[PDB]
Amino acid sequence: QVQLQESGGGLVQPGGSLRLSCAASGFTFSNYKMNWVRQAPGKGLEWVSDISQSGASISYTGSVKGRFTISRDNAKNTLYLQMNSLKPEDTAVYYCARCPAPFTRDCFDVTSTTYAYRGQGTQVTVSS
Amino acid sequence: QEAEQLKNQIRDARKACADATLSQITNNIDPVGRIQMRTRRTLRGHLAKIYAMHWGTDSRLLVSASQDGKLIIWDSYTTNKVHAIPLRSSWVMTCAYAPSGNYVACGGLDNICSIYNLKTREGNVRVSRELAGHTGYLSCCRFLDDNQIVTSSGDTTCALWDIETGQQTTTFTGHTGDVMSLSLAPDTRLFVSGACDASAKLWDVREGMCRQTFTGHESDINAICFFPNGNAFATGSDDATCRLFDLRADQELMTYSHDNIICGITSVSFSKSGRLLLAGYDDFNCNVWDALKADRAGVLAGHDNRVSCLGVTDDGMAVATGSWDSFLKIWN
Amino acid sequence: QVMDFLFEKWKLYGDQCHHNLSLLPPPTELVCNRTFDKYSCWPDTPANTTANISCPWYLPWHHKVQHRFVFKRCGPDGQWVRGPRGQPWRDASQCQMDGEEIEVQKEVAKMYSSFQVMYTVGYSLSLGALLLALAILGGLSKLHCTRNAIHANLFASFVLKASSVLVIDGLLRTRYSQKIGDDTWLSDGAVAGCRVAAVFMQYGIVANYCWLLVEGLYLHNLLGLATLPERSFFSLYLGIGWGAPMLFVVPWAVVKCLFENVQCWTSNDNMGFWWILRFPVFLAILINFFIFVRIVQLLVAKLRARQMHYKFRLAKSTLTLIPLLGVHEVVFAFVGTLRSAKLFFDLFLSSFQGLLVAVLYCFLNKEVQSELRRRWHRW
Amino acid sequence: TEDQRNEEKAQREANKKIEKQLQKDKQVYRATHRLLLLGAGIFETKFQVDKVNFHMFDVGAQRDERRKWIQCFNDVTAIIFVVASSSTNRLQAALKLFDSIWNNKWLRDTSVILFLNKQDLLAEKVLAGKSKIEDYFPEFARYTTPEDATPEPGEDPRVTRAKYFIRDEFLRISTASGDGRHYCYPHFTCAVDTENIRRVFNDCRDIIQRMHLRQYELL
Amino acid sequence: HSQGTFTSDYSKYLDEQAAKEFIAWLMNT
Amino acid sequence: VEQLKMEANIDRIKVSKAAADLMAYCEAHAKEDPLLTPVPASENPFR
Repeated sequence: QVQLQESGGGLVQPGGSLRLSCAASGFTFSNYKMNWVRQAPGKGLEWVSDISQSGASISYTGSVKGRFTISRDNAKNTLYLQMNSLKPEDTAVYYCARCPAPFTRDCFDVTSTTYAYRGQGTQVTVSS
Repeated sequence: QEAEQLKNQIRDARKACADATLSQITNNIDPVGRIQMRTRRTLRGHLAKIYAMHWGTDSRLLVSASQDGKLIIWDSYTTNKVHAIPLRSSWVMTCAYAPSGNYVACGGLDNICSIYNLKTREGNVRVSRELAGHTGYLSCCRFLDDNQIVTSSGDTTCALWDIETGQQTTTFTGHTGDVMSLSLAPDTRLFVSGACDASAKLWDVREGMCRQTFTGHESDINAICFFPNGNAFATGSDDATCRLFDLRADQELMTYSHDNIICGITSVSFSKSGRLLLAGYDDFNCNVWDALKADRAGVLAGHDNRVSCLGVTDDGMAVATGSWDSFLKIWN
Repeated sequence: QVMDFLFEKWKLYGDQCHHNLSLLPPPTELVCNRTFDKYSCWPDTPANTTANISCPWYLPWHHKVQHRFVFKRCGPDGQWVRGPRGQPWRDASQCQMDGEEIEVQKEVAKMYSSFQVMYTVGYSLSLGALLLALAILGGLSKLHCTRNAIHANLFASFVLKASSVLVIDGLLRTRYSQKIGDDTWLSDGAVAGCRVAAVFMQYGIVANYCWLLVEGLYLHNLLGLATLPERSFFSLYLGIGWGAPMLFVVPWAVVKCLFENVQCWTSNDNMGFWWILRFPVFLAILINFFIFVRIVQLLVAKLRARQMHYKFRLAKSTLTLIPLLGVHEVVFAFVGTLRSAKLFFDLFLSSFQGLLVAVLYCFLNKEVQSELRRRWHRW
Repeated sequence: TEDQRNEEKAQREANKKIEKQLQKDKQVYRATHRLLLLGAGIFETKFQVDKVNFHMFDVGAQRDERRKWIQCFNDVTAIIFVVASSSTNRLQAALKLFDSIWNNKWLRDTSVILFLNKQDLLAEKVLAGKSKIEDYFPEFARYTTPEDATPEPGEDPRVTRAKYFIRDEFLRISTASGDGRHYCYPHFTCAVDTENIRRVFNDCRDIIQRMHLRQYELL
Repeated sequence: HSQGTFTSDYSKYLDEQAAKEFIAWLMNT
Repeated sequence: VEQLKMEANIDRIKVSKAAADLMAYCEAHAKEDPLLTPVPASENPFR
């Protein structure tokens, strides 16, 4: 069973910091790419960041580049996202996606349909 | 949701049952030994890549559908193209040969399953009925008989039809993601379906809902096939491993993986007795896993491109493998 | 040539000498008897007197100076410097080839033999590589596509040309590596073999250049077309490649047989029947060079844009295309010895063209490299 | 003997006529260029430019996820990829899809043409404020015109700067991992089926010529 | 096309050399 | 959601004896498989 539990999140004041943890169970975490996909209310899913197997081509979307960081621990089998300098429009629901192509750098994991390898996600909000 | 405790008890059930598995039951079983597979015939003649094939019940005529809008019916004994049906849609993903041989079904990217009548009163071939209703592409269709056909589409659905009227007699739904493979049990009353969710679902045609679910893979499932006994089935996914599930055990029984294979299985099929398990990979080969000891005992490397489909004759006297090089080979 | 003229002149002069000796009174009346050694035509002379014998002009080696008179000494009976054959042929022998022209004797033979043993071994290596190429390509799965089909059959054309050249080398040697010494004339049976070998080797040469033309035309048409070839044109190319030499080699052979019949057709005397055979080769070279410059003009465009950089690839592409199109001959036509160095270069390149094409278009490329790797992994 | 040879000869005649039909059909199958049209992430249109048949296949009746039904387009001569430069956040998704197509295991031998549609709409989108290209791509704020390439006359330097930024971003995505016969052909357009067929034909001709040159190892 | 010229020159060279052989044995005897 | 409900009540089958039965069937039908043991070319239509 490919399971991607997601923790962290919640309500954070603007300009603060937050940590998101993604625990993957049921597959060899050290063989797949990992992505974060955010969905703002009343908007479609958008890819945010992507990290390689051990981490050699780490990329972020232009909106949050330089403010969010991503890391992965294969031995602990977990994916971490550090969110810094939060902004109100950054409020969205975040999903930890494992696009399904081991040992390859190609994958299509942004679809809004019932994607099988995407976690339930967690909610992050920005107050006043 | 109240299903976390249900998953818990189902996992516990599988775990309680998971003792004294075939992996250590079959230590005493002697190995089958290396199997010499030689290309008996090469059924060249296709233009574009061969994308699907099926075997007739007579074990002589095999149908092969390619992407050039062509669906050939080769007599393998003499290597002769008995028919060459020009398809309306160039893109074709599946083809099935009816057990009686009257009809041949073709399903492509046009979201339409077309049934072709071969030996009707007129010598020329034509369409009997043109099934429609699926939204996504059709990935695999198989013939129950000359009356009803079961197909699996790319919109997470399967449809059991009646050809004479062209209506969805039953609609099996519950899968997540594209449904890729399709296999029919020997009794033609239950059928397994593999989808792009690392899950294989056993459905009953007479009921229409997910009778059973089997999950152990880690990526898209690309091929599936029942054991000849009908109490188990093998599944080949993109995880570069083959898993032999079990209907009665409700869980995984054995996995067919190797360290050096970094290629996803494209097709899988058993033998007549089920001792062998011929799986066509993406590394241009076709490996014969000993389905009782999970140790590879033969390689069929006659193709220079990826093997798309891999069929086994009903009598078990031959194995015919297609590929993306427009060349279909027969091995014995 | 020279042998036929010498033999005919010897026949036409020996009979005159015999008739002159019959006209002359007996040379046994206390006179020096004339010996019928079929060489010296000295008439009856006084016993033991050195008659002023003039060397005849029947020898072709005296075209520049056909006059040489020397005193020949004979015995009272006529026993000159003879004994068995002739110690010094009486006393007249300085009328043969002079030492001024001796530079072409026993000195150019060494360089001729060097060039021979160079180009024969080059042809042998070329044919071995081409046979290996046919073995690994013609008999394997890569046989139905037009490109490699034409490549393999052109390799066969190179094989035919090289085998014909080597075979005719052996024949020519055994026309003169058998001097019967006191020898009559050469065997008639070998003459027909020499002629058929010569015509076969000319056919091979013309076929090789014609198929270089065919390759150039096929490449140009393929690059000029906006899509894949709708029609193979393979039959047309095969016909224009095989029958076109037969449009020239057979006329050349019949003209040589009927008009300038000689001991072997390898020798050429009048350019009238040589240009009619050189013309297809020159036309093929010219058209192939035009195709080469067109393809270069196309290739520079494909590398001047849309690519990330590039002179190495352009230079490498040119060096891997000239031998296939065989357009290097035109460079020799445009071209420190004007003879020795030039010959060595041209013969070496011509001999090794087949070897280089075989090693370049059948072993180095990836479409055969991957296939060979897979076959070896299986085996 | 003959009681079987009769049907053997009948089957041989059927094989002969079917082989003749296949030979006739291959001459037009290899003479036509298959394409594929897909946007940011009718079924077939046949047209002709300079007596060359183009079968442009427009998917769109399928679902959204495309990791399974796109492999079938591996033999397509050129994949046409139309992207809307107006945007919400559509441009980043289109770029990610292009990256996935480029670095695909089976599609790495297939060339891609690009059509940056919604060209005129960007002129008003960069000022409306609903979806700011500068806001969504902060690196564009410090980015200027790459080279002295001549833009189309009668346009502001800002919009051509944005369009060239998008073009070079797509080119950077393309050229990062180049292994195969895949090539990227970028173009600027406003409306499809208007002089764009000429550009598609020229690019397809270039792709075919490059394919032949690679077959002869000349490139 | 210089190979034909080379082999014609070769043949002529062998012929003139055989002429030497002919006139040698003739003069000797 | 009903599919998960109606599959949690199916009978439980011992994996050990299920695998033993599968092995027994496989060895019983092995004589009828003309692919494990090579078949002489006399009765082999593919040659």
